[PDB]
Amino acid sequence: GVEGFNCYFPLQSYGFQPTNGVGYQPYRVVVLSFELLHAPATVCGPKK
Amino acid sequence: EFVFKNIDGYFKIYSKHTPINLVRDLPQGFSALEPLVDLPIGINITRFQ
Repeated sequence: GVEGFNCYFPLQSYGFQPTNGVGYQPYRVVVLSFELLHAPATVCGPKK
Repeated sequence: EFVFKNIDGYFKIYSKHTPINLVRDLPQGFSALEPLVDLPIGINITRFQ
């Protein structure tokens, strides 16, 4: 459990600051996983 | 009153509320039961309580 010559911590802490430039910013990612079972569809916009 | 039906992958549960006053048995009257909820759920319920 101690970092050595061939051992390092897998969980590098994120160094998010308000001013860090493009690329190092925190990026909120939402993955919506939709399933299409033979039951009717429930969540979407109304029909026009 | 409840009617538990399951036809064609659809669970139909009707509702009826009645003020009742009879002593022992089912009354001599008529009542339809109106749908409150329809549920398109395929379940093979085997026990209840």
